[PDB]
Amino acid sequence: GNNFEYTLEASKSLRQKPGDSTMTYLNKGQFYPITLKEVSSSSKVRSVIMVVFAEDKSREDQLRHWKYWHSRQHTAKQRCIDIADYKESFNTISNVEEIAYNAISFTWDINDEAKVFISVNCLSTDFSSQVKGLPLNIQIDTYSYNNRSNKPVHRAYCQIKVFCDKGAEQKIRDEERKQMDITVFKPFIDLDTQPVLFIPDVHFA
Repeated sequence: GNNFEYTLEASKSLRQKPGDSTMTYLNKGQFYPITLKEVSSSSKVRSVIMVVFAEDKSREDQLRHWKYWHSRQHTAKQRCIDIADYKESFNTISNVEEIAYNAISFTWDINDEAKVFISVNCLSTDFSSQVKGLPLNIQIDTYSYNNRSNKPVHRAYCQIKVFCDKGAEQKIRDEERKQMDITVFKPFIDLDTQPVLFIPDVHFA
């Protein structure tokens, strides 16, 4: 069927007032457990895990920003999103492909629960010198095997804020002084909007 659910297992901020949106806090470069599942009342598929700008701009602008981040990295080989090599994960997915520095593709069977371990390696402030920074999401697009449509058949996202040096846990401790285990991905039905993939190129330098 088309009944998918994804989770991210990390610390989630608390809602101060009605209308406040909820953020999931991550440490930079640290692997978090993500689950993907097809829970229908009744077969292989392909999912793409992305880190994308939440703000939703022109493509030129999103490219501009990835370029700033990539230039500030200490290694040209440093990616925006990574996936771990756990046999736990190996046993549930296959055909892993790093299609871009901010995207990772893989296939899985819907009769299983796919288990991956994912890290995000960019701070929200890495896109400008000296501010609140840029909102980030983890997005997941899921395609059928056939892909006759060529579009996702299902899409969802999770708002995140990324920290350095175990700063994630410190921030929720802070929000407790002033005063659950799992974040579920928010689905959406715009299947046309393709997200920008950052593929660093070194031609013509």
